[PDB]
Amino acid sequence: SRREFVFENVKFRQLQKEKFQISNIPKLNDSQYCKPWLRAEPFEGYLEPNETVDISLDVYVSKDSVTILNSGEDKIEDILVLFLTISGNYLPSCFGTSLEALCRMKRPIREVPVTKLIDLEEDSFLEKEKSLLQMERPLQVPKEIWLLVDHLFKYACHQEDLFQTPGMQEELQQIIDCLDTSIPETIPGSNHSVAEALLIFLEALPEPVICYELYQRCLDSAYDPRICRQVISQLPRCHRNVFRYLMAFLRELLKFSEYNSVNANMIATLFTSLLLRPPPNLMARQTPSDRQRAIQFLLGFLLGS
Amino acid sequence: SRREFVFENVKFRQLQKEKFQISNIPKLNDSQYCKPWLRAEPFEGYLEPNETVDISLDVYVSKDSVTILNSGEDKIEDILVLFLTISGNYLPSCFGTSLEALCRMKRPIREVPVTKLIDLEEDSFLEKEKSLLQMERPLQVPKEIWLLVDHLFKYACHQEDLFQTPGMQEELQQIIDCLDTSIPETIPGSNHSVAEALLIFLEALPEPVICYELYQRCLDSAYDPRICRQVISQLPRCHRNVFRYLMAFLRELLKFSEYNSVNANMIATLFTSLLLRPPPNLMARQTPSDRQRAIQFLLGFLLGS
Repeated sequence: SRREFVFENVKFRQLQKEKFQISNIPKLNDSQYCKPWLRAEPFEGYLEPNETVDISLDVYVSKDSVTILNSGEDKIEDILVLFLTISGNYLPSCFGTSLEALCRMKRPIREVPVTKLIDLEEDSFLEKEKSLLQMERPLQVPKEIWLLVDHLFKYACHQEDLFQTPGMQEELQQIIDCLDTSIPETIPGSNHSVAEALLIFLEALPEPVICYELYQRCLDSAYDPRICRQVISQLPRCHRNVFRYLMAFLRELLKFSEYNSVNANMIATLFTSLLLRPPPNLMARQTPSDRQRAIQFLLGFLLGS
Repeated sequence: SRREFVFENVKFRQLQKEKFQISNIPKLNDSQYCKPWLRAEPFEGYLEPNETVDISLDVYVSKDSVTILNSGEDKIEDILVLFLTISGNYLPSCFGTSLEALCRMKRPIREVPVTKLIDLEEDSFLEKEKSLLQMERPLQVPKEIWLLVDHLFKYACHQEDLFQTPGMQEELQQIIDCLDTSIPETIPGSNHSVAEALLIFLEALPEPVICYELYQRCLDSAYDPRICRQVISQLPRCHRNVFRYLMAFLRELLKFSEYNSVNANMIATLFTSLLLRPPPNLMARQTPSDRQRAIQFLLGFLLGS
C-alpha cells in the first residue's frame, strides 16, 4: 500500500507514528539492519487471505541517540529489507550537547533567526570575491541548566517528594522544546516535571559534569572533603561552575527537608550516578565500595564547609 | 478580613481574581474613583447579621488600557474608598506597542536577559566616573506580526470559516505570552486562535497601519486604485511594509476561497476598520458612504494590479 516514508522534524523524546496496512520481518546485515531510534510493531505475523495487517512504524530518539543526531554523525535515514526507503530531518536539542558548546551560545540552539526581516544591504564590494561554490565571553553556566535550576529555586523548595516523584511525560517534552527554542520567562510544567528534566539533562550530557579523565581521582579522594574541593578546581571552567551551582542548589534544598522530604543521602545517591560517571570505553566494573565512595564524594559538598 | 491587595505580573487580556469576604459600595470622585482595568462584583448589597459577603476583586487589561500601561503612563495602582490600598506590576506586551518601536527591537519585549551568567569584567577604569546617583537597522516588519502572518500562510490557507470563526480565549493568551517572550518556532493554538490574535494585534496598535494623518486621503481616493497606491507610498517605512505584507497575505487567501470560504468583500470589510481608522480626537461621524469608500480602498489592493 505504502512504500516511501518520511518523518519530518523528529525531536528528542518525541514519538512519531506512521501506521499503514499490508496483505498477501526480514533484516539485512543486523549490522546494517535498522536504527536504534527506530523499530517496527508488529514486525512479523501470519497471513494467507485478504486480511490487512496494520503494521506501525515508530521513531523515538532517547538519551542513547540524541547526541549523535545533534552533532550530525547520524541522520534520520535508515534502510530496511523485504529494500525500504525512509528519511526526514532531526531538530537538534540542548539536551545531549556539551556544557562547553552550550556556554558559547547566548541564544537557544534552534532560535528562529530574523534575517529575512532585516532592512539593509550588505557591502556588495565585499562580495566581489564571494562565490556559490566557496562556502564572545562564554557564559559561566549554560542558560538551559540555569533556567531549570533557578525555576526549582523559585517554586519547588517546598515541593513534596521532590526528586522522588516522576513528572509528566507530556510536560517533559514541552520543557525540552521550550529550552531548545526560547529563553522562557516561565518554564511550563509542574515542579516534578521540571525536576526530572534536570536529571534527564544531566544524564544526556556528552561529557559528565565531572569529566571522565577525573572520575577515578574523585573516587580515590572521596573521604577527604578538602582534596575533593581541589579535584573540582581541576575541572574545566564551565564544568566547575555547573558543579558548584548544583551543590549550592542541593544544599538549599536540604534546609527544607521538613517540607520536601529530601535528605542528603537520597540526593547524593540520585545525583552522583548522573554527575560522576566512569569512562565508558573502559567497561569498568562498579564495585559496591566504589559506589559508596561515589556517594561520599557528593555528601562531602552537601554537608561540608 | 483583608485590606491590602496586590496583583503581581498583570498582563494583557489575562484575568486575575482576588476573592475575599465581608460582614457587619462608595466611590471617591468618580474622576478619581477606580481604574477601567479594575472593577468589583458584587460591589454592593444588603446585610445585617453575621453573614459573610464574598466580594471579588478582578483586573483585566483590554485594548483600551494596554497601551498606557505598556509605556508606563499608568501603573497598576488604584485607590478606592470605604481608603483602599492595591498595587502590583504590569508586564509590557508587544500588543499595544507601535510598529515603530517594534521594528527596532530584535528581541521579544520581555525576553529574559542572560546578564547574570556572562563571564567577564567590564572596564573598571570606565566606571571611574560612574555613580549610583547618575543614571541598528530596523526590521522591515515587526517580528511579531511576521510570526503571526507566516504561520497563517503555512498552516491556515485551507482553514474553513477562516476569519469568521473566533478562536479560543485561552489560546489567545498563550499566543500573546508567546510573542511577548520568545520568537517561537511554532505559535501554539489553532488557526482560528492565531487568526484572531492577528486582528487583536492590528486593533490594539497605538497608531493604525494607515496613519491617522493619512486617513482622509485614503477615503477621498478610494475609487482610484492608482492614487491609493501612491497614498500608501506616503506612509512611514514600516507602516507601508506592514500594509503591503498584509495585502499580499490576504490576496493569497483569496486564491483558496473554495476551501476557506473567504471572499474579498468580507475580508476587506473586516480588516479596513482595523487598518484604516479616523483620528479619534476629531470624534468624526462615520457616514455609510464613507464606510463604502473605506471598504473600496482595501478591495482595490485585493483585486488590483
